[PDB]
Amino acid sequence: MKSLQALFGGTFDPVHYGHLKPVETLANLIGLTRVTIIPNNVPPHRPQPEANSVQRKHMLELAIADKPLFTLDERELKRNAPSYTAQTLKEWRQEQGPDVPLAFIIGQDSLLTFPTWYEYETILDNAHLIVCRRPGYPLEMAQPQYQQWLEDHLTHNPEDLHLQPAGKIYLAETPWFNISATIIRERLQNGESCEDLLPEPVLTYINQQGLYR
Amino acid sequence: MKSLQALFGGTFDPVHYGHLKPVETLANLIGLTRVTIIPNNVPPHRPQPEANSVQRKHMLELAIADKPLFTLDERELKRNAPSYTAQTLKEWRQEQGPDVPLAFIIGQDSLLTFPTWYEYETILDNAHLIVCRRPGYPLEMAQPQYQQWLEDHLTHNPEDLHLQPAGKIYLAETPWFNISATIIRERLQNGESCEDLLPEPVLTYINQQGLYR
Amino acid sequence: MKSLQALFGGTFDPVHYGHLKPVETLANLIGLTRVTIIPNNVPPHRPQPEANSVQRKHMLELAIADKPLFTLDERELKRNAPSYTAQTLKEWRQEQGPDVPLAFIIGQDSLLTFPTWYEYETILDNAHLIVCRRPGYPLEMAQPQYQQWLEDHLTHNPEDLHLQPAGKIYLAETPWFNISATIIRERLQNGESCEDLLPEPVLTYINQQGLYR
Ligand SMILES: NC(=O)c1ccc[n+]([C@@H]2O[C@H](COP(=O)([O-])OP(=O)(O)OC[C@H]3O[C@@H](n4cnc5c(N)ncnc54)[C@H](O)[C@@H]3O)[C@@H](O)[C@H]2O)c1
Ligand SMILES: NC(=O)c1ccc[n+]([C@@H]2O[C@H](COP(=O)([O-])OP(=O)(O)OC[C@H]3O[C@@H](n4cnc5c(N)ncnc54)[C@H](O)[C@@H]3O)[C@@H](O)[C@H]2O)c1
Ligand SMILES: NC(=O)c1ccc[n+]([C@@H]2O[C@H](COP(=O)([O-])OP(=O)(O)OC[C@H]3O[C@@H](n4cnc5c(N)ncnc54)[C@H](O)[C@@H]3O)[C@@H](O)[C@H]2O)c1
Repeated sequence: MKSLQALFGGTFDPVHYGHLKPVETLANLIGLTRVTIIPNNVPPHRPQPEANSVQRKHMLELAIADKPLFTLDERELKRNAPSYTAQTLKEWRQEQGPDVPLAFIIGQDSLLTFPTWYEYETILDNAHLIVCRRPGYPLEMAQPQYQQWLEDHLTHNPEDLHLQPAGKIYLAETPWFNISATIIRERLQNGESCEDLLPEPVLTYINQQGLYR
Repeated sequence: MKSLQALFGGTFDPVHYGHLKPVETLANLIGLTRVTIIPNNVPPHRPQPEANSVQRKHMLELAIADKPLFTLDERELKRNAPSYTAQTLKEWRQEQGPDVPLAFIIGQDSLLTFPTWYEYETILDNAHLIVCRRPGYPLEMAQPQYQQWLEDHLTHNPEDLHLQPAGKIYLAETPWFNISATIIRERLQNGESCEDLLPEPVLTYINQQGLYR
Repeated sequence: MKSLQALFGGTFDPVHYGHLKPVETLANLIGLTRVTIIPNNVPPHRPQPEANSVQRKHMLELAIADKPLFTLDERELKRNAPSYTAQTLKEWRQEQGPDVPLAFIIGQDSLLTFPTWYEYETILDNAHLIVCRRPGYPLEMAQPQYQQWLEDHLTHNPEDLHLQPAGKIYLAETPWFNISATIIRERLQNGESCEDLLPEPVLTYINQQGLYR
């Protein structure tokens, strides 16, 4: 078993503390020396992002400039066809080999929607799922069958993440943040301060570019 | 519910690691993007501080120059008259509004003396109380009537701090530090090293100013 | 009880993230303002290091240059006679006084071998033992008698480390890392990347010196 690697996907419109901080602590809780962020272009499961692809990428770079834990993989931004996490993870698995523990990080709100993802069942064959807590979201799946799926792959010992290359779901004890890209976009539109919600470099870039206005 | 905001009050004569480190970790444990420190100007529950308001402010700015989590609120500092936490928190609630979760952070030794504070019962109407562990101090209130008050407001699920505006007392699992401003002043008096107890820039300022000797 | 101090010993051939990250997080979990790394030369319990004394020391200074938590103690590299942790801790105890809690940090793999150390029984008379988790290792001593010794000194309350000068063994809940110096040396020799396994500065020095590869 090689060193546990982690990937974190998202649209990040814009990237903010609710995306970053839970993950940074995750690295100290379970042991990650590197987290690859995988931004996407126009995900099917959601409306068009306000900031375009180039701007969202730049904001991510600005945000991790002084945080070596993070790096970017632009495969989904450059992909000509739409991307699917099941596909990106299949690829990562082939590239890294069968002995590299691999984990895909999501927030509690995305775990609730996981069973609706493209070929979701294949994801656990290629990687682990590490879920970060989000305040106020239900902890159990909406439907009984998907709750069973969850319990079927659930582990309470994060050590398991380092001992197998994939297959486990772990609900990490990460910090809570009542922060969303939506609230930030609206605060900016309303002329309310976002100073304590996302990196200064990102905020500054947002204002320089006139984004979300 | 907006983002949980935290306040950290004290005299800081001088600010040292026992003040800062528990709060820095607290931010990563429960989710704080900003902690506003509120230094007072000669409080009623203790004698005059040796360093004056200008010096303690300076030492705090030196201690947090590198720590973006922190910012200062000099409302009690620049005020010559006596200040009371209950009044400060009442003002904070009025200013921030009813939907902002607000927490006032204190150490275990301060929790034990909490029932003697000016109109202490109004504090939980305006904010939550986050208590940082301190080695050696009792965990239970001296008098049963106050242990009951503690028990009636306690929560073991820090997520509560993010879902209600105020009212809970949470005993956080923060790092322990056998450090106090008194030990620091006394060691300086005996010409014993205080390296490892507070920031070097703070110690430098102290010697430059001739403070505590 | 004065402030709890910690010592971290090892060969570090080379120092990597598996050595540092568990310890850095340890400082935030239990409360440590400083950890003194004690590198050794050619200890008898293991073969001769590939990298030499000055090289391993230089790699340590490079790795901690920007991590103020750490400092180096060169006594075991400068000592003429062979070094023994029991002796180094006896000296520390003598130098620090009887009221400083002292802790020596090791990984689970070393704890398993602890009963074979030179005068191992005297170590707990002089300091506490703090153990960092390591994935895949047995949690219990191989022989019942040493497991007895383990259980007899074991505490599940880390506050104990700050209230007594020595005597307890605490198994800290630190991050896991599938990293070893042996795998690094192999990889470098086979020309494979070691980018996410140890500090960039240390990798650079390794290349400059022609080490391992
Ligand atoms: N292949 C598919 O069918 C499919 C369907 C849906 C989503 N996805 C993937 O899931 C990933 C996340 O998509 P998204 O739309 O949620 O991205 P997003 O940009 O909204 O959020 C990024 C991540 O941060 C988490 N997060 C956001 N705010 C948080 C907060 N305040 N606290 C804690 N965590 C928080 C989200 O749950 C998500 O995992 C992407 O990689 C996306 O491609 C794939
Ligand atoms: N309004 C009132 O009647 C009243 C009465 C007492 C205190 N207070 C307020 O309570 C706050 C704390 O005052 P103080 O005199 O104790 O301030 P202080 O400067 O001594 O300490 C600041 C904070 O650090 C905590 N702390 C100190 N050393 C610590 C350590 N080693 N580990 C963990 N925590 C540690 C203290 O308990 C306190 O909450 C101030 O805002 C003060 O005004 C108000
Ligand atoms: N005095 C004696 O008789 C005696 C006998 C054996 C060892 N020792 C001492 O024990 C200390 C450790 O020696 P070593 O040979 O194991 O040093 P090392 O350089 O191999 O490792 C340094 C420390 O890091 C820990 N570690 C390494 N990889 C880790 C990982 N991936 N995750 C978590 N922890 C990890 C090790 O267990 C050890 O405590 C040294 O101070 C050595 O002198 C003393």
